[PDB]
Amino acid sequence: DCIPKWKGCVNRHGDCCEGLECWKRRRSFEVCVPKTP
Amino acid sequence: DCIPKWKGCVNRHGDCCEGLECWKRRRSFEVCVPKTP
Amino acid sequence: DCIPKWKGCVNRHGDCCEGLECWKRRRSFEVCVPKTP
Amino acid sequence: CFMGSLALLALVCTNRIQYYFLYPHVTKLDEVAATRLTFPAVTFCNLNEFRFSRVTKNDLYHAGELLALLNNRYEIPDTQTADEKQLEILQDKANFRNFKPKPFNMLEFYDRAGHDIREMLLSCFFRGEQCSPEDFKVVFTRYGKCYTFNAGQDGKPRLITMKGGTGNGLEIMLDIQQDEYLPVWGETDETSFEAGIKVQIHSQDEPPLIDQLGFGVAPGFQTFVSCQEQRLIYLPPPWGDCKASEFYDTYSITACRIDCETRYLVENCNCRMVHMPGDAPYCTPEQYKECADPALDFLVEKDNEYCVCEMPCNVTRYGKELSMVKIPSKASAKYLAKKYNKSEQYIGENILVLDIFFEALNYETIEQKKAYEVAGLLGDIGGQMGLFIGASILTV
Amino acid sequence: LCFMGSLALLALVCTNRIQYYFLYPHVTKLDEVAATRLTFPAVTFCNLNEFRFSRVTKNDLYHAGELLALLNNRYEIPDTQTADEKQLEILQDKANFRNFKPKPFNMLEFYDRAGHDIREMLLSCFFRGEQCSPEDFKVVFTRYGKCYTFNAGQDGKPRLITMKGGTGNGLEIMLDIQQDEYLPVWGETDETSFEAGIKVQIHSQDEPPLIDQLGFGVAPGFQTFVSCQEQRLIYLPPPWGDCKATTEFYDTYSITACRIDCETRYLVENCNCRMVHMPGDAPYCTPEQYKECADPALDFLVEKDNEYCVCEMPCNVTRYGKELSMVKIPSKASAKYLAKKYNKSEQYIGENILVLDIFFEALNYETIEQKKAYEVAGLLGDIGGQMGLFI
Amino acid sequence: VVWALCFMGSLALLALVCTNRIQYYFLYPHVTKLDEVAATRLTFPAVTFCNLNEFRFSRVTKNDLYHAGELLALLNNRYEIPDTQTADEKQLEILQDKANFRNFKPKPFNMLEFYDRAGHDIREMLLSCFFRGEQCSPEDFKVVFTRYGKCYTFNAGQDGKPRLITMKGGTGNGLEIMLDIQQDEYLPVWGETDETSFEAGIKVQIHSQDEPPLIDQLGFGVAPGFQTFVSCQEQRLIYLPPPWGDCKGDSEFYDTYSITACRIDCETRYLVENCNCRMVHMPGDAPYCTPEQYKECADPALDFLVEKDNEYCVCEMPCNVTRYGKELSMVKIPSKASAKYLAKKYNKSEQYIGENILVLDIFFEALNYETIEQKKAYEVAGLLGDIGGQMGLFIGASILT
Ligand SMILES: *[C@@H]1O[C@H](CO)[C@@H](O)[C@H](O)[C@H]1NC(C)=O
Ligand SMILES: *[C@@H]1O[C@H](CO)[C@@H](O)[C@H](O)[C@H]1NC(C)=O
Ligand SMILES: *[C@@H]1O[C@H](CO)[C@@H](O)[C@H](O)[C@H]1NC(C)=O
Ligand SMILES: *[C@@H]1O[C@H](CO)[C@@H](O)[C@H](O)[C@H]1NC(C)=O
Ligand SMILES: *[C@@H]1O[C@H](CO)[C@@H](O)[C@H](O)[C@H]1NC(C)=O
Ligand SMILES: *[C@@H]1O[C@H](CO)[C@@H](O)[C@H](O)[C@H]1NC(C)=O
Ligand SMILES: [Cl-]
Ligand SMILES: [K+]
Ligand SMILES: [K+]
Repeated sequence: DCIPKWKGCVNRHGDCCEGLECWKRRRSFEVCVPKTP
Repeated sequence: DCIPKWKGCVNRHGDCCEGLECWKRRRSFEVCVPKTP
Repeated sequence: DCIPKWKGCVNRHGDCCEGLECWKRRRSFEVCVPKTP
Repeated sequence: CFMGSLALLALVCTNRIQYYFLYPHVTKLDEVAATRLTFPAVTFCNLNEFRFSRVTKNDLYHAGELLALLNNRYEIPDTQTADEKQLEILQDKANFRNFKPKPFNMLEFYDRAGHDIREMLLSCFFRGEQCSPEDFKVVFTRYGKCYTFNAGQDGKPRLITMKGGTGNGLEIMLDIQQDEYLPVWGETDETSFEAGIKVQIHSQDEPPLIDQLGFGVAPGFQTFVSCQEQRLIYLPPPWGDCKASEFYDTYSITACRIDCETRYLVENCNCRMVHMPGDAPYCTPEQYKECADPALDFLVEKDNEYCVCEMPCNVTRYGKELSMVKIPSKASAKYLAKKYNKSEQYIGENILVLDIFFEALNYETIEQKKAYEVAGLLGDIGGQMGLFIGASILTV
Repeated sequence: LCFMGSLALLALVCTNRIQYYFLYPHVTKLDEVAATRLTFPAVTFCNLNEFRFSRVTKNDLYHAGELLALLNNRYEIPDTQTADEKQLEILQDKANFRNFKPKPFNMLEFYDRAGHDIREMLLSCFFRGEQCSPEDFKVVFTRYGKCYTFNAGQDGKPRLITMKGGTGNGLEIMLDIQQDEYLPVWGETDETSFEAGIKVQIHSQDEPPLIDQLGFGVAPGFQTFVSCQEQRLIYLPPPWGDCKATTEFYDTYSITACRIDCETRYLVENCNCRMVHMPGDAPYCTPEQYKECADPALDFLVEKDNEYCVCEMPCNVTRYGKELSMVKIPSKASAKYLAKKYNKSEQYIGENILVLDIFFEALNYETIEQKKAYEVAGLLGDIGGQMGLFI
Repeated sequence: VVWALCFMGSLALLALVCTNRIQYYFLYPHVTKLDEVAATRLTFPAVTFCNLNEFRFSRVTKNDLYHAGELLALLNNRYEIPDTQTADEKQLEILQDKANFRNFKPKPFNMLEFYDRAGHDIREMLLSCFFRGEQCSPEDFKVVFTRYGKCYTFNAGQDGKPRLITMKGGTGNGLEIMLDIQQDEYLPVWGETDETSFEAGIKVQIHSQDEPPLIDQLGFGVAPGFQTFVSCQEQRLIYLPPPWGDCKGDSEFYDTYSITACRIDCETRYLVENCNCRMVHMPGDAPYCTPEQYKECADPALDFLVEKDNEYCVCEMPCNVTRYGKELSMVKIPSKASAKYLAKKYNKSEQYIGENILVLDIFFEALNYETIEQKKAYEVAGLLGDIGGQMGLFIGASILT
């Protein structure tokens, strides 16, 4: 279930793997992405 | 009759009080305004 | 027949006089023009 | 020989001393690229002042004449030039039979009847970070109710950018809402022939004079704005003419003007306009027409005696470079129409996209430095003297 | 030996600072300030369309019909015509030369009369709250035809100034380009245009307008804002630099003046005539001369020839940093109002009405000047003293 | 016993008034000389331009729609035409017959090939071109791949051709293009991806020959229905390397060092070590990303790196920068009159001409060449001048003792 790096987290903003965030892209769909400070 | 400072001098370009001019505004109607050199 | 300086060389790109070229103008028709290096 | 040398020294030094006295100034230049860049404040305003659907009967009663929607006798002008559909809606609103005027406040009118950032903002990003209407600080100006991105006043830290390009800058998609534009039946300071928005890029600590120093952005185009931050530093007298207030925290030519405009408009009308600082009673719609607007217009466009603003010792200028592309494309039109429940024609007349960013070279500084300071004065001369002395000694 | 030894060492260094002198070095001082008073520049603008369709008479169509691509080489309406059947009739009755006697024709007169009238285009004008009239615009002829110059500052009128920044203290024009008066485009010539709108150039009073080469554009249906910044550059004449001072056609030396000069002489010694927009006192080229000599010779000189004209660098240059921006006009609301105010259709207003705001910003005056790096005084400072010491 | 104090009094003033100028030397100060002149000859810059639309609708084949259909938002995750489609019933039919994969065998597919073939053709877009009265052809444009897809570069100057020059200011001595953006060839936009665009027109970038185009980040825009004028001014900046400055080529992917080159470099390495592939527009020699790789790795990883990551790539300042001050302006096209003429000349409708035709004039003004260069303020030469002048006194006193 856990969504990996660079993957689509649409309708699942909280299903990202450890160290990831559901990032809304400026030109496309949401993507699980390495969390940054 | 004499039109005071900052007032509408429409159709009355010569009815301004002493020291005033009928000034046509860039965006609105004419206004009696302190004459300047 | 030989087309002189500054003249229309339309449909005749090779009928220019000695030392001339059929030059296509940016805004108008072709013109026989002094050849340049 | 010793005598000659002495003369030479003399020749050298008096002049040197004088040079030191003229208060000369070298202007050092430096155009580099900063690793970090403090992104500027972006204030933007809609050309239309009041939403047609928010103007109530009471509002039309108090400020109807000001908006040229009513004549001097609380009636709908015969010179009206609107369709028969807005005429009916506007006539039922201008019906004051058995109507009791409730209290009215301009600042409230602008705030409520103004354009809502929450309806205009269809999209917003700043470095991939999505932003909301809550990132825009409401600021009042001559155009009415405007907004400021990265205002940085209020307890929030001012945003920064460390890379060039659109990807690391502001990107807005607005809906100017022409369907909400007030009918223009006359020419006033509150009416506009144009549609779109007015924008100004300025330092956080510089109030926006958006009506005078702003640039324009039109609907139906995506506008790109390549910027370059330029910081200028001047020297105070004896070296220069600059200097390092009451209404504002930092000194600005704009701040100085806003100041003068306020005092002037106050001592002429006994009131201030909605967008002005200080603590004076806000001008009424009537006061606007007969005192406020006239007095202000004159002060700005005609008067050059009242306000005397000195040159700031610190100026932040942003070199802007605009460009645009059509929107929407013949293809993406029917898509945008469905996404926002608007007609295809509407999208073309109302939708707007603005990209504000920096280029590679982003930070230039033009600073006035003290050309000849005490140090070098006592040094070069001093050194020369020493040399002279040594020479003498040798001669001896 | 040790005294005559450092002597031959300070005799090679004594002639060292002088080497830097015969170098004629130059420091370039910069200064970007805000002037209390600012001499507002000249604003020359031209309509992209050259001749009004309603002003072209039968005689005009006869003399310059071929030049405007409205007629073929045989005084007939080209079969390649691409106009509606309403202008075709009006144009055919005008191209009817049966029992017609050609009256004299003059290009300069044609441009002047058939050109666009500032009195019809100018719907509004202000400069610092001061309303201005067509009489403030000085007629100037250029490649585009009959143009105009605000604040020309010639004829003895004093050049206007501005002391504050912002639109409120600058020029604001509202034009009507009159597309309904645009000549039908049936061919591609130097007198035809695919574009609609105007061409503008902001230049110093004493710098002739080369508006076709160095101008910017303004389109209809938009209010254009132009934030300007005056930049004055000063160069040094040789031995220090490559520039020169004042120049015979023009009063002050300008790269443009130099080019206008060359273009004129060249076009004259090639066609025995000058184009309407050129200085000097040569016979004005006829419509026929334009097509077969004037235009070609000029186009070639400008776009192809790089040997004839050799313009030196001016010692004094005034540059205006321009920054453009625009907003749509009219708004869906103010459309029906502007339509009634000018007795035009709503669609017309959108295709023809135009607003231009030219002004300065806060920082308005920048100077880049070449100063003599090492003057005589400095030279004196070192060499003599050294010599004395040597002695 | 006084001579010893005339020697100590001589040595003293030597170092005393000498150490004051050596500290200013080890400061490594730098003067920034300015010079805004007009060059007799001017090396006209490279002009890279790209169409906002990536793939021609008429060039997308059944096989292409199969491999990259999902990427273009023309298909869902199940090889079907999305129900959220928002196109007319005329393109729907043509697109459905193309999305019919019943009894279809997928042929091999390559992205680089797709961009190259399905991209926009300079030979169809270029309706006109001149550079100083010299007429130019599509063969003057060098094909360059970038994020927008298949772009082009006028006066590219690499490859064996000499870089063009200009010796006069004005439109007459600059580039003038008339393009046909071909909106009728624009891909239907049914979703929001990195390969879809709401806007129509082109994106342009004016850059030095030896500076790779980062056109998606640093480019400007040109819209259809307008003739755009661009008055340029070449600005050359020179910086000093350290001990004087912070500036400084690895020659890994590119010949000359550029902030852009540095970024293109980082983007490539990053995207490679994250997806095991590179995007069509990237240097190096890695396997080109597949349409699937784009959606699930390539695009995301790149977008993040550029818009969100500020740790990975650390580009130093170049010692040589060429900047072009641009000044834009436009006029409508066509005029109500020349419309019906342009319509016939290109066999298009009058409405089409207004939505698709474009004219771009790139040139220089009178003042065209400005230089901002960092010079070594205090060199060794001048240093030994004043410090050396104090030696003549220490040597004359060293003899008397
Ligand atoms: C210039 O002003 C800015 C505020 O915008 C300030 O941060 C900076 O310290 C000032 N510089 C100087 C030299 O005062
Ligand atoms: C779409 O727009 C129509 C008419 O403008 C409106 O009546 C309707 O409520 C809208 N639909 C939705 C789902 O908001
Ligand atoms: C530069 O030229 C202007 C005329 O435009 C003149 O007023 C000024 O005196 C000149 N400056 C110098 C240093 O010659
Ligand atoms: C208004 O325009 C019409 C048609 O263009 C014209 O016939 C009429 O004379 C105009 N009316 C006025 C009052 O000028
Ligand atoms: C700056 O770079 C250019 C290449 O674009 C080169 O021709 C020139 O020699 C360089 N200048 C210096 C001082 O290195
Ligand atoms: C002109 O366009 C039509 C329809 O677009 C096309 O069928 C025809 O082949 C074209 N004519 C020529 C001569 O190319
Ligand atoms: Cl990057
Ligand atoms: K990129
Ligand atoms: K500069």
